[PDB]
Amino acid sequence: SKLPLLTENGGRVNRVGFTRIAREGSIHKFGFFYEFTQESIDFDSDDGLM
Amino acid sequence: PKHYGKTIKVYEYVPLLDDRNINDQGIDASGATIVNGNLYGSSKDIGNIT
Repeated sequence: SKLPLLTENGGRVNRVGFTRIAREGSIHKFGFFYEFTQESIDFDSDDGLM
Repeated sequence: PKHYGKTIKVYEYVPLLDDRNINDQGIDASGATIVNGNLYGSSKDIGNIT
């Protein structure tokens, strides 16, 4: 039913068009930390805990 | 020194024949077992020493 067919004298019969689309992405930030004291390092039995 | 905690401990070897020397290894001159291992137990009585 939807085939493009011409005739003997054909003009302005079969017009077509085009389309484009877009994609996107984003970035985020992460992080974490820990704390300690001087006594914890100095008086601990295990050196090199750091 | 570092990495040893917060406590210091020391031995003491005073009791060579003092009263504080309490033990069960004693054997008298006859050969029998006796209660006190120390010979005199810091007693100045001549009878006890003899």
